[PDB]
Order: sequence, then C-alpha cells, then structure tokens
Amino acid sequence: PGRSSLDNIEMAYARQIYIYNEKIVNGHLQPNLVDLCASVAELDDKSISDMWTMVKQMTDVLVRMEFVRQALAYLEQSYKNYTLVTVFGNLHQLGGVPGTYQLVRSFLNIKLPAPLPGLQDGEVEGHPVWALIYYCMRCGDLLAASQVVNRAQHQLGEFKTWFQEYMNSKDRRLSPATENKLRLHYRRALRNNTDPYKRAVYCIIGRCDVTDNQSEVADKTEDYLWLKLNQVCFDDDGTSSPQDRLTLSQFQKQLLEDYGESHFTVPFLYFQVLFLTAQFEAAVAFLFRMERLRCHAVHVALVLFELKLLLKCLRRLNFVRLLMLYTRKFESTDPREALQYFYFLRDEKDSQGENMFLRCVSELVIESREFDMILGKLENDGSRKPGVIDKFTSDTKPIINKVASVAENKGLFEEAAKLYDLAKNADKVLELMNKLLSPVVPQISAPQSNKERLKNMALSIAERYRAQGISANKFVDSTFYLLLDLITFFDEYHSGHIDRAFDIIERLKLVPLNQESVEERVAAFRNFSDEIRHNLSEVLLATMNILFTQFKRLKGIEDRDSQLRSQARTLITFAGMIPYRTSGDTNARLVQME
Amino acid sequence: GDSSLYIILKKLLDFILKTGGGFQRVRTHLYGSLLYYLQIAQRPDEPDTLEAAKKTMWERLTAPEDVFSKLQRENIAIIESYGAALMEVVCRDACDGHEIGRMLALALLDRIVSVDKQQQWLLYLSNSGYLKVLVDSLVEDDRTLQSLLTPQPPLLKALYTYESKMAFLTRVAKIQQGALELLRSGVIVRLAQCQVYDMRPETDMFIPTPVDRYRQILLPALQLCQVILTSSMAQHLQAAGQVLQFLISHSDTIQAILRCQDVSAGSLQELALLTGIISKAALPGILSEL
Repeated sequence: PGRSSLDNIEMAYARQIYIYNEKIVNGHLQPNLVDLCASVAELDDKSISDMWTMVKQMTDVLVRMEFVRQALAYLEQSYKNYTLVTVFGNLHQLGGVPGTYQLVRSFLNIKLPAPLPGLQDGEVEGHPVWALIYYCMRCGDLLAASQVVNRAQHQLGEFKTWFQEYMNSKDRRLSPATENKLRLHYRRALRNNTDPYKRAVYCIIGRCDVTDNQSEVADKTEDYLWLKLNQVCFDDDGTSSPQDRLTLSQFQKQLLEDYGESHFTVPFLYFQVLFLTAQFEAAVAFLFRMERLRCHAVHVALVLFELKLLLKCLRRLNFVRLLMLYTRKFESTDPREALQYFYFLRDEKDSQGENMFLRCVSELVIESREFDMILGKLENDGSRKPGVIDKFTSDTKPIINKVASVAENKGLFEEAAKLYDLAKNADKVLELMNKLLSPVVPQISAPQSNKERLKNMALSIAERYRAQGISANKFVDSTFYLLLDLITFFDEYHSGHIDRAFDIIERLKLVPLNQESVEERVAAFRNFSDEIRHNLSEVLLATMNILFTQFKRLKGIEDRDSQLRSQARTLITFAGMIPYRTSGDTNARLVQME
Repeated sequence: GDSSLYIILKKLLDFILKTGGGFQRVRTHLYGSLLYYLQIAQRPDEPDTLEAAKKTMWERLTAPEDVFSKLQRENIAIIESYGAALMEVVCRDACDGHEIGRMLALALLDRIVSVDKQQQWLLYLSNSGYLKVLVDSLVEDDRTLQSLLTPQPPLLKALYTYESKMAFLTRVAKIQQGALELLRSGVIVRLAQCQVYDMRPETDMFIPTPVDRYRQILLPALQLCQVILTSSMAQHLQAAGQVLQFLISHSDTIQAILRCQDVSAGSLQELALLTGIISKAALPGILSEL
C-alpha cells in the first residue's frame, strides 16, 4: 500500500488552513467552513458535512448566541428547506400561491400523511388543522401557526389564548397568570385521549408534562431533538419555584445516558446531535473516534475555535494541545505545515494561549532543528531572508539565542554559526568560525575539494561581512584572514605550483625565510593566538617539501640553489627550537634529507 | 580518564555474577553503578564520530587517536566473560524481585545493549532467555497498560521498567541477528494476543491523557514491528509476508490514524509515520493491495 489517499487529504486540509492564515494576515473574509463544506460533499463526509453546515449556520450566528435558540433554528430551517424543495417540483406547481402555509399544506397532504388518505386526525375541509399548526411550528413559522388556530373552528379556545402571548413574547410565554390553568386542563382533558398533533401542540407550547415524548408524531431524530429543544426553558427558569424546569444540562445528560451514539442511529448522526446539544467537547471527542480522523477532529475544533467556542491526542480537548499533538505526526517531515497549525493557537485571543503558541513554536524549532526553514537564512547583506515563522513574526531573537546555546552544548558547530549569524552576533560568528577552520587545518593531507565545507564557509563569511561595516574585532578578523591565506596555500600545495607555495607561505610572515631570525620567530610564537599556534606544524614541512621538490637537484647560467636552501636551514632551526611546543614530528628530517 | 572507575566496574560485574547479596537491594546498587559507567564511557556521540576516528586511523597517516574505540573494546571484553554468567543472573532476577530493583536492571540491560550490540550478546542472550520471556511479556503489556491505571502508582515502578523493556526489544530488532531472535520468539503472535492493535483506541481520567498513553504504547510496538521487518530482508523474505499480514489484519487502524491533533496528535503523527514505514518497507501495502 501507501495511502496517497491520506497525505493528499493531509495536503488538501493543510492547504485550507494555509489560505485561512493568509486571510487572517491579509484581513480577508475567507470562510473556513464553506471551504470544508465544499470538499466534504464527496462522501462518508456526509455527516461530517452536515456537521459543517451546522457550524456555518452559526457563522456570526451569535445575532447573540443562545444555545437552544440556534439549535432550534437550524432544525427549523432544515425542515423548511425540506418543505420548500418538495413543493419545488411538479404537482398542482401547486394550485395556489407559494405562501409558506400552502407549502406546508402540500407537505402534509402530498407527503406521507396519506398513502391514500386517512386516519385519526381532526380534519376540516380536507385539512388536518392540528397537524398543520404542528408542522408550521416545526418550520419555525409560529406566527402563521397562530393564525391557523385563530381561523380554526375549534372549541379548546382557551388554548387559543395561550398560544397568542406565547407568540407575542420571547416565546417563553410566561404569564404570572394562567399557565397553571392550561396545565390542569392538559392533564385532565387532553393528556388521556386525543389527536396526536393536538397533544403535541399543547405539550410543546405549554411545556405541560415534563416527562418527555410525543407518542405518534415524532418521526425523525431531528424531530426528536427539536421537540426536546422546544421544551427547555432557560430564562427565568430559576425564578418561579416549581420543578417543571427542564434545562439544557438535563437535555445534554439524557443524550449521554444510553442515549449513546448507537441510539442516535443514522452512528452517523450522533455527531450532529452533539453539536446541536452544545456538547462541543464531546463532539470533538466523538469525531475523535472512527477514521475519527484525527485530522477531522482537529479541523472541526479549529472551526468551533473560529466561532469563539472552546470557552473552558484521542481524548485531549484543549485547543493548543489538540493542534500541537496533530503536529506531532507531520512536524519532522513538514515543519512548515506545523507552523501553520501552531499559528491557529492565537486564534483564541488572550494571554496564556499566546504563550502556549510561543512555547509550541519554540518547542518546534528546538529538536526539529529545521533552523533554515523555521528561522531564516543567508544575509548577502539584506538581513535575513525570512523563515516561515518570521513571516508570522516577533520573538525570534530570543529563540535563536536559546537554540544557539543548545547547539553549543551538543557541539553542533555549523548550526551554532548559522544561528549566530541570524542572531547577528558577528564577532561571535567569526570566532566560532576561526575555531572550526583552525582545526581541520592541522591534520594530515588529501582533502579540500574546491567547492564546499568549513573552508568554503570561511570564504563566505569573510567576503560577506568584512566589506560591510564590519562589527568584528580587528584581531578576530586578522586570524580569519590568516587562516584563509593558509588554506589558499593548501589549494596550491600539491596540484603542483611548488614555487607559488613558497611565495605565499613567506607572505604569511609566520616563518623565518630571512636569516637566523628564526629565534625572533621563537619570541613571536608564544605570543601567537591559540588558533595559529596549532597550525604551524603543517606550515613547516609544507615549506620543507616544496623546498625539497623544487630543489630537486637539476640536470646540467644562473642557478641560485643557495636560496631555497637557506630557507630550509632557518626553518629547521625554528623547528629545532620549538619541537616540544609542537605535536612531535620533527620528521621534517626525513623530508629534509635524501 | 575514568580508568579508576573501570576497576569498580569490574567489581560490580564480579558481585552480580556471584549473585551474592541476599538483597536485590544490593544488586540494584550494582546495576546502577554499571549503568552509569556504560553511559559515561560513551558521551553522547553518534556514528559520525566513529567514522571520523576510523578515517584518522587512515591510516596512521601520522599519529592517530583511537582512544574511545579502545576503551569500548576493553569494556566489552570484560563484560563478555563475566557475561555469560551474569546474564543468567540478571534476567532471572528480573523478574521478580525486584519489580523494584527493575527499574535499575532494565536500564542496565539497555545501556549495556548498545555496546555490546553487537556482538556478543546476541548470541548469548538469545537464547535464552530472554526471548521467550520478553515476548510473553508483550502480551501481558497490553494487559499491563490497563492494569496501568492502577497501578499509576506502582508506576512509578514499572515506567522505569516497561518502557525499558520496549526499548530493549526495539534495540534487538535494529540488528539482523536480534530481529531474527525476536521474530523467532513469535513476536507477531504475542502482539495478536495482546490485542493492542486489533481494536480502536478512541472507543474507550482526562480523556486526552488516556489517548496519549494508549497511542504511546502503539507507537513503540509499531516501531518494534517495523524494525523487525526491515531488519531482515524485507522483500521476498518471509519477513515481508509477516508484516503485510500485520497491516491487513490491523487495517483501518492505519487508515484511521492518518488524520487529527494535540500532543496526542504528536503521538498520532509518529504512529502514522511508523505505519507508513511499515507500508513501504513491506511489499508496498498498497502495492500488494493491487
């Protein structure tokens, strides 16, 4: 296998967050949810998809943001949409005008109230009035339902009164007066008997009998939810001391008991019930299960998050951590993507979360060690070329110092140099740099291709910094140049060019070419910086080599062999004076003679 | 130089082999000292350092340094002798007593493990003992993660030990001979028996913690399986077939793992990578599912 399937999916999702981050940065109006809804259409997602539409309706669906009110609206609108669609398709085309009332009459008449019509409704002039009121109510068209009742020809008319004021108010029709009276009538007359829809209207409007369920006409799971939502009374529930209060909390618990995901079958639908019910945490957790698609749970959470929920990793709900853990999968492979996800953490605006974000990024940089990608790269003057994080911005200098110091512990030189460049500690960079180039200079030969490494690194920095307003110490730079000179000597040492090597070595002004001034070379030796003091071993012996090979005794006129001979002599006196302060290879002698 | 330390290392090996010490408590001390010594000798260095040293030896162009390699060789010789004897003692001991001293002995076994990887041990150890016991203990690992809640406490003991056991298993798998021994011990079978994989973790303490923990077990076991697979000849070899069966039988978990988030995500991400490595490493699980 291979499952390009997810990776493709991973990328598609990553793409969407990426665009979302671009919008936030660019102050755009990109909707997250529409974006998923578009993709989600394809399949299995037909659940996840409905979930997204639920969230989207919530877009700016605050509009204040009342839990049950919005859930009710979603269910009510969904039903309405369903109704409109049925009407919107042949018939008659319904005979009359497209009014909402007629659309519902159509649903009731054409849709499945009749296979070929009949049974136990109260009907006048071919129309079940109570069913109509119930469905209109279901649609959210309370006003119309009220009007139907008004016109009704009925004789429970006291109820008619109680419908109108239920409607007039916020729909929590609370008269300090009659509600009590309505309840008694329900129990005595209505409760043991009647037309199912009539009972529904009384029960639902009245909140008559808190033991809950409507016998005959609960036909759908959403019908089931809607009914329950209607029943709860949030406001001024605490006030009034009867225990006929039904709360969202109570509703939420019932959904938990057993009702269970299994019970909400279409398990498919359970997800939606959780969102509607306000069990966001549970909802993410539930999405957290099949394949939960950790990916899906993460993004949904992101969406709830945009909504400003999350108001206080299979089972770990916190947004920061949900995101962070998600990153664990891909972070090594796709550090850029990880950054994009971590960035969402800020979406929950407030301190704490902000630090969590910062810590997460800091944690990402450390141990991923993707410095160039994350932090930045190469100056060519022109400061840093921004890393992905920098595009996001801010605390970046302190992270660098932290990382760089750590590099120092590990001894990950190169990383340290890289980090310090970003730090813009120019002096520090060269000094670390001198050390790196300095060793690797002393050693044994056969190396140094002309294109890449510590030497090459050396060349980069010098060209780079020195011309430009150089902040480094003169001393530091000086050793730097010396190391470079010695290196060029290496390039030309071997690959022929014997003569050229002597010229350059002499230029170094380290080794006595002149007279017996070898000793002055002693006096100036101990003074030498640690980096050079180490390198001298090869300087000598390079000299006695070229000196040897060049001064190969020639065949058969001016031939001044004497020089390039005196040079060896002075050099040997030099080597003779400091052998103890040298590694211990006066095997200059072997090359010296023949 | 920790030469002076070397002598103590020898004494420690001597006592352990002797298995004198009514107290496992005593042996725990021996294990601890040995552990530090093994760790101390190789300050964290990785294959790069070894390669550099070899080149320098390259050959003794001039005067080379081969100090750390020489030190490791001396340690390994000492250890070998004493070794067969002591391996017996260390494993049996293991089990019991000391769930305590355990934290100490499993850590000692793992350090030792790198060094003396390769060699020696594989043969000795193999046989015995260990394998049989360790595979059976995989099964029981699943059961042990549940018992995990209870014992959170007795957890301290065992985290020091159970994690150490997984590590020991992973290390054996990294090499050819070790992987063979684990597989011979019937690794796939024990894993089937543990039933760690043949389930869904989400199904089911703060829930994100349990998911992190369960997924955590899954990542190490999955690494052990991937390592055993690759470490043989993953191709026509028998190993490839066994791993494929592993994937297909525990399919849909692999698929399910692919999407979501948290530290839990981090563990999930690692698990996902591990499956991917298993996939390509075998006959492409996809390739097989033509």
